[PDB]
Amino acid sequence: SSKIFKNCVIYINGYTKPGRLQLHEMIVLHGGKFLHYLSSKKTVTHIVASNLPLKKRIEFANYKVVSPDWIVDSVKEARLLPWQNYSLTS
Repeated sequence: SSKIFKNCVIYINGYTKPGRLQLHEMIVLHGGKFLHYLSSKKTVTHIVASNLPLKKRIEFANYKVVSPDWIVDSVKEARLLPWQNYSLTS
């Protein structure tokens, strides 16, 4: 229980470790929200993914795209870590 991820709406794209359900639980337990699908950029704040194929680099251009480590390490540190430190792209 915390509010680390308050004001975060996360969408997880593709395979991740930890897995989707485990990350969703961590997000909800620590104050955030998640989406099952991404119909628009209206509310999502961060995309979580292990890697980006070219087509995904295009689709998620101008999105904050970070590794699942961002969720894990933030929970472990009891503090929201800078998303840039976990960005998949420069």
